[PDB]
Amino acid sequence: THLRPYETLGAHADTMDGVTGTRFSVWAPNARRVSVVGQFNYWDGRRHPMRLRKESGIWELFIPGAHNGQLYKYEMIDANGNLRLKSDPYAFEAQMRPETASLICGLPEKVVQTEERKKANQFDAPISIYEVHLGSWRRHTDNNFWLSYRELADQLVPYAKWMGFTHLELLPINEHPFDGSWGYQPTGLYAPTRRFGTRDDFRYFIDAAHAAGLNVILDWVPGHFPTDDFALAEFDGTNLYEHSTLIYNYGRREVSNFLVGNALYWIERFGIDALRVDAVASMIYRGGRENLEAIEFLRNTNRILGEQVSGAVTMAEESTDFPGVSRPQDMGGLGFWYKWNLGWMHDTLDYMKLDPVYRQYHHDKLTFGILYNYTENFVLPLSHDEVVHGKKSILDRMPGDAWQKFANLRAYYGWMWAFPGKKLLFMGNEFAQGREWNHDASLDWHLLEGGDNWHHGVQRLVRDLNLTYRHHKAMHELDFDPYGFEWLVVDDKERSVLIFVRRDKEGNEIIVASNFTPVPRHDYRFGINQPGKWREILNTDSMHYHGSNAGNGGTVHSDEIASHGRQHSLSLTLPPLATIWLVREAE
Repeated sequence: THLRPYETLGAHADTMDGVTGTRFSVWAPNARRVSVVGQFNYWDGRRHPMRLRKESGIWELFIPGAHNGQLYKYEMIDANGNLRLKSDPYAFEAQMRPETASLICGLPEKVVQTEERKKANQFDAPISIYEVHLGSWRRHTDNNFWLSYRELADQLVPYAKWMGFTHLELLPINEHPFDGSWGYQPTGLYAPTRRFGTRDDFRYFIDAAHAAGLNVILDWVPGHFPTDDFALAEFDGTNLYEHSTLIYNYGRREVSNFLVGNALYWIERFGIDALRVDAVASMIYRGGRENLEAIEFLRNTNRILGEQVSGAVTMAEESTDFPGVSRPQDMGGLGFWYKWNLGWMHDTLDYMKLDPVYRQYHHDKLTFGILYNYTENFVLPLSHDEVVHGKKSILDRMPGDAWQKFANLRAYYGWMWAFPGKKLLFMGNEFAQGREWNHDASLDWHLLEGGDNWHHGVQRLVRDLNLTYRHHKAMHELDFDPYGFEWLVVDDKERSVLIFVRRDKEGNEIIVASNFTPVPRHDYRFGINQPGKWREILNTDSMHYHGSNAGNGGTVHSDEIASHGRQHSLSLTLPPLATIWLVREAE
């Protein structure tokens, strides 16, 4: 039960032979006197003293007439004689602002993983993630109030579903004190933020997401140690959870049990399908420089969180290029199923910013990603971190006038959805919000008001990308197998045209062609592998999406004309600032 401390620690309802109440448990080994304060005790630690246990440093005391709903805390004297109040680190629901108090309640029943939810996480499944920050996706009209978990369930889920995303990724719902930290500075690792309702309201939200066919990825912050409200620092009087700014002591058994246990809690008690660790670099460093303790924690978490609940997966964002981040432990280390391709994002965004005319000298920004795509199982991401603090919105990075800005954006999205790697896109990007993300406001849905505009067209493209991406195995079955990708034209630098093929296990391929200048290319010939009839299945230049509606009109047959070292080629019209996808038509 070291794996599941939360199943015995904290506050749970019991029965001392006909007598019911809730049993408390806290791990403050040193301490020096610890009592249960709360509504039940009229808040008097001088009435319910807990009985220690040196064998496990765990204190405990059963209290009859101590039912759920009752608020409470802990009263103790530091191992150094200091009187203090502590919020149960294993609080499953907490009262943040109001003086900070834990809430008695059970453990959410228990969610069994379905065969379908597991399969959605697999390396050969189409995985398109909609990243959201629950306190700023949408706000109530006049009030400017937060939607609840129930409302979000009624609105965010169906929306994510309709838009074609396979996963919903929530920035930290950990109970945290400041909106502005986005949830990466917690105070309650086991309690869903109260800003949107109850822990049961939240459970409902995940349930709703699954009933809609969506897997939920929860941002997990085992790398951010509580730095607020003296939440975890110098517990029991001494550096209980952290080392002697502040950082966890992953070496300390119980501390690791707390974290590993918390990752098991979310998945089993709430049904979460995946956990994502951020800033793994800051965990593995700051081995000469390597915090070999944390590096060992992650490996174990993934090993355990791989034996205990197979089906769930883990992903991580690692700034440096730590080797094998998403590779087997019995080799590289860490062992995350997936890793965020920050490098790809930096290269492709650096390229889209370029003046179309200068893109011939940085062609390598789009072709490089391929050389190291087989080193990690990547997730191409366009997240919240890239549209804040002056980085701008993705749309604003695009060059040129209106039409050109959107066309660049759409062409980019077209490239992203076809490039090797799963996909992740933060809320607001789908409808090309112009302003940077503001966690303190709604998402500017106003741009999508009255009259079809460019924003509607971009939103229309994202959905089409998602639905086309899924459906065709070629675009998502072999992301991690070199057989799934091959260049048709990797060197047309002077015209900024790049063509490549995607291939599934069956050997069926889909042609991907991108033109990165506003110059339309007609009769553009290139070698192909499977001659016959080819038809566009996606064209970001479509009048739909507000493009100039240029392209190839329903079915172009290849010719036996050598090109690009190949026998047989196509010769197509490559729309300006746009990418198209073609599929072969059986005869």
